[PDB]
Amino acid sequence: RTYTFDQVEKAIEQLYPDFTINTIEISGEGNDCIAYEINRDFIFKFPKHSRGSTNLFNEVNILKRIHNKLPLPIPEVVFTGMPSETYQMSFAGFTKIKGVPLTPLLLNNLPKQSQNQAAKDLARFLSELHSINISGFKSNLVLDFREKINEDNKKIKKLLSRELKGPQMKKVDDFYRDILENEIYFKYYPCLIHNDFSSDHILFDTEKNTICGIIDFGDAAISDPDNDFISLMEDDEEYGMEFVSKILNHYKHKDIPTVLEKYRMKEKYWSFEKIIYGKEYGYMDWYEEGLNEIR
Repeated sequence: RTYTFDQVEKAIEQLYPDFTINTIEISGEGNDCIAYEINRDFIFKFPKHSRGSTNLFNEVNILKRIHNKLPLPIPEVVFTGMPSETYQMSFAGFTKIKGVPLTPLLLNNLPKQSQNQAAKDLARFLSELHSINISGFKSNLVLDFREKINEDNKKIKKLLSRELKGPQMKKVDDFYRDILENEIYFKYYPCLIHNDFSSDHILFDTEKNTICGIIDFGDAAISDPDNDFISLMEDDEEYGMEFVSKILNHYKHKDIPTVLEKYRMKEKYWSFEKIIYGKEYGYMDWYEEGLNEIR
């Protein structure tokens, strides 16, 4: 809705004048981009704001670098936009991967053997992704988790200055101090990770009952490989502990209690993310719910 169909076709036509568009529909809308399915062959993503453009730029760079390196299909970059005064990447066009998200509901209705195969495939995908040589990547890809925590810490202090009573704010102070005193969160061997690895981005072929793709690499970065497991593990929104445990074991993870400890911290931490990105991403539905559960 940030764009009309006419605007979308016009933008594409400027850079690809010999590309005939026969059909165009809206396939999805996230926080960052609107997705258009073109000719039932391509997914074109258009940024809704500067930040979404940065995300799209990153996805293009990452997908090109890991093309043909992974055991599951991933999108291939076919079309790229240009810088505008607004954005660094006005659009990008990827090959469409057919399939539906492996929702927790879909997963749990599968025969047990198909669930086991899904766990094995996800584990193999992650093992291979996390083993990709990262020497050629630029430094800005490496996440500085401690700096991210330090920065969030200030923003939470200001935002909640007049929202939290004394004892409430003290427990917030305790939480951040405890996190920053615990090296388990920062002392890890970084690798390339998906960084948004969850059911909505795992595509499934209900005819063969197997995973047929991984999509949406806009958050990909060099970071803690355990993050790709904790993003799967929420018992409400995502897969269960039992299913993720199958993945961890097929992956041959040697320190599952560390993963769980990171999981528990991240789950507490999500409330603060909603405060900070409720007021930064101007989304007011986020701010309140985070603030509520801090209370």
